[PDB]
Amino acid sequence: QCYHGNGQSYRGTFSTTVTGRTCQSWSSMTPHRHQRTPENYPNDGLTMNYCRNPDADTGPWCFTTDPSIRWEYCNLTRC
Ligand SMILES: NCCCCCC(=O)O
Repeated sequence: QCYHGNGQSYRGTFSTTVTGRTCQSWSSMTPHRHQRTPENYPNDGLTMNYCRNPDADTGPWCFTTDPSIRWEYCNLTRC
């Protein structure tokens, strides 16, 4: 349930936002269109809709399935 450092190395199966939203899959362009695809970042573990941090943010995050909300941090603690 926890990520180390900045979450850059996190490769867990959590997929829920802090708000309790569900993560959009990185390969998906819906509802939010973006460029952080497993296609463009083949080495950042952009697998299914798992919380990740391909941009060196401060914790694992994801795009959200809430059309209203583009992205949020995931509901995780820092180890
Ligand atoms: N760390 C969250 C980033 C928000 C924008 C991501 C993107 O639009 O590629």
